[PDB]
Amino acid sequence: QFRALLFNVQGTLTDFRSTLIEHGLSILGDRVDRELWEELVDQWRGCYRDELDSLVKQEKWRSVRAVYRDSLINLLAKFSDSFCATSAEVELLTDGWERLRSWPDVPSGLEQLRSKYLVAALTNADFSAIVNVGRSAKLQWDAVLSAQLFGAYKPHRSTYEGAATLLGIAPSEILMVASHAYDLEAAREVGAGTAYVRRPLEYGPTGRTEDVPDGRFDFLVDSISELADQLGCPRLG
Amino acid sequence: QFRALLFNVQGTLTDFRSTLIEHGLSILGDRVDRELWEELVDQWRGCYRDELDSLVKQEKWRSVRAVYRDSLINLLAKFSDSFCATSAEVELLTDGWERLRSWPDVPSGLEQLRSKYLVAALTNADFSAIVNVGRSAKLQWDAVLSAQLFGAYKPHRSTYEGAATLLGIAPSEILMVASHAYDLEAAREVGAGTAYVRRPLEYGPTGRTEDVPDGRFDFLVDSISELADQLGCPRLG
Repeated sequence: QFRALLFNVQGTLTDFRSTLIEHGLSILGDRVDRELWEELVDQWRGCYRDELDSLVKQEKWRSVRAVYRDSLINLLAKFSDSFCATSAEVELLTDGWERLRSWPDVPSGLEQLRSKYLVAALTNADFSAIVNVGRSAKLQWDAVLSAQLFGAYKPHRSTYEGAATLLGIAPSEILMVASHAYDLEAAREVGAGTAYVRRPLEYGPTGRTEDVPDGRFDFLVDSISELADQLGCPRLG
Repeated sequence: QFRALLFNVQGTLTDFRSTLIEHGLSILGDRVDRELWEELVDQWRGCYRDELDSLVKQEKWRSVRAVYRDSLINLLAKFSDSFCATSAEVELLTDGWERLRSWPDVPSGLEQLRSKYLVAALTNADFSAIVNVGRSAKLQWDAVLSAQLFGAYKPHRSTYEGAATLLGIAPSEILMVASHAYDLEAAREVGAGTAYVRRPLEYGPTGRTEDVPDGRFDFLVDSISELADQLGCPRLG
């Protein structure tokens, strides 16, 4: 049925929240309490989503590192009574989004899939960021694709179409994998299969995750290894 | 000194001549003698180089699969008194360029390099072809880049520049690796370091390879593992 799996990376494969919480506390030290920094990180992810939503509607693209940097500067101003950061620290903090750690199932899940399928990233992050995340999150791909290559963010149909034509594969032979329904719904409109990965801690222990019923998408799993099993991939030794 | 190594793939890392000789003999069987098919393969590689040279001068890009297909059709006509192929076999034969095998040093050499450096392909082959070659040649990369992404073939400066800006790395911190001097000279003009890999069998046992003296490029090696040693990469177990 499928020749390749195409992955949403941030959140789907990476625990960005834990990464940015620990990264920020490492840089800022005793000047901020953990509970306060956690709140900023949650608003930071929200600002990122709000900006990409706005740029998608305007059919525009800009550097996602810049999106993260600009939203951090705005949030630092909002939190300025509580703590401060230097310009140098703004850059170091923004780097956290290029140091994401993976969920524990992900490296072995990707390896298991590759016995039968090509695996590729299709991320909204800049190309340089996802290459760096491959090292921090221990991701090995057949190909790395970024919104930067297409001048458009997911869910714009040109991202999925361009991924298909670059890979030389029909959309019906691509399985889109994500912990976000918006991405799967958009891939399905281009012709791709859909696999939803539940990430109940993506927004934290007291966080808010989507509710996806069985049957909405082609697969509904709790880990990448489970998806590999359901696709008939033999287990690793 | 360097953050990433950027690789010429066909020839530099892959024995395309042996691949296409055995691939063609597998498809065509007893209808062609090995010595005759070898001659076609050598002319086929030459036709590919002649066409890319022509397209570079015209500042044009087209599918490299189409370049290989069109040149094969021309050569089949030239050799038509000796043997024939069907349209279906033209496609199967053209597929050989996406099934290239690596030189024996290459998979472990790339793995050794990755302890210290990002490694990426920068190939003139289409994106889909180099993804397929990663499986046949056992190549694992941090990123895959193709002339198709830039609408221009190497040696056009926009390929090296675009690779640098996509990776987020200064050209002076990129080491270009190739068994072809034209590619290294062009990368050097953009600011990259240069590593020449001798491949004395690239054009066959009685084949013609360049003569490169010590000092022309930053490194001059006989294998990727040797390059890794010279870059201070610890050996594999």
